Amino acid sequence: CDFSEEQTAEFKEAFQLFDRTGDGKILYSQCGDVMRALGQNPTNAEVMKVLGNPKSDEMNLKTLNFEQFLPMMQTIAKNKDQGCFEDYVEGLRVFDKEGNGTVMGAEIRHVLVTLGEKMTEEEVEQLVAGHEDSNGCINYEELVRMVLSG
Amino acid sequence: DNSSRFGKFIRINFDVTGYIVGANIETYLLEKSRAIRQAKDERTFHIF
Amino acid sequence: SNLEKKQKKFDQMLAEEKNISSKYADERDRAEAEAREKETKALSLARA
Amino acid sequence: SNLEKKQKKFDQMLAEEKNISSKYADERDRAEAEAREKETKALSLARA
Amino acid sequence: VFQEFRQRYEILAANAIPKGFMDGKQACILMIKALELDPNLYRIGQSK
Repeated sequence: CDFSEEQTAEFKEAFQLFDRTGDGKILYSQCGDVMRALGQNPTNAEVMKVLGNPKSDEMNLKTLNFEQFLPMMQTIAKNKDQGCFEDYVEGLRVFDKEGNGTVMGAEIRHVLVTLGEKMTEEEVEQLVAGHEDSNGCINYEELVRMVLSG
Repeated sequence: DNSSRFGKFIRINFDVTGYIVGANIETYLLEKSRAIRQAKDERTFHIF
Repeated sequence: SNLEKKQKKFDQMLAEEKNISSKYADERDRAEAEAREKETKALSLARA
Repeated sequence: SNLEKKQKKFDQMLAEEKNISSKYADERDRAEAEAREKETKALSLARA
Repeated sequence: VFQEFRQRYEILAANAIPKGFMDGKQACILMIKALELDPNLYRIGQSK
């Protein structure tokens, strides 16, 4: 195992802190949220490798103990690295129509909801701090530079 | 049977974010004459 | 018509290559799942 | 024109799909080797 | 407008389009050529 004793202890603390429905075992879907709370950015396909319940899983019957959780955390951690802010803002430079280093708030918030995985306006609005006031053209530098702290 | 005696124009106003913030309802001159000079099997304004 | 008849062969070959690729991806994910299962087993044994 | 562009694209894409297929075969065999290694580790832990 | 066409789609011909400053319609022509579009499907004006 690549994780330290301190990291394992912290993960075990987190595992039992982000509880509970009633039982001390974490839910199958909620496990992914724990991994994301631990700052990881895997796709839902990483969970689909284990493939607990092929159908819609409201029931979450595939509950996990710590010994089942930790390997998933490891395969997530060893999955991939993540690119620098330039790789992000290149996307914005492609989406932009002004050619000035900013982007229209109304357009970008919609684009980031429609393309790829789906998100709510409640989720997306919380990501921006330089809000769409009198000026429509939000500087996307603030967005990326803030969120990448996580 | 539901024939409008009048012409109308609605408009809805938006903010910079793209959400509704106001509206207006314009209405033009109407065929007011018929209301007391009714032709066969025709009706007055429904309210009556 | 000639182009469509031609492209049927490329479509077929690409489809079979995709089938083989998919089979390798499935076996890869099976081996990865096995690795996770036996890793969990190893962790349980270590804790014990 | 579209069919010609597609014909060119299919030729390139088949060759790249072979590369991707090979990469998945390599990763499959790597994951299989990892499975064997961690299986050996599990057996060692069991014996211990 | 040519500047909008380039800024919206340049990703498709970024290796062909030169970095140095010029009439954007040249860059648009290069991109349209890279896409190999039939000349009956478009018309190039001075602005639009």
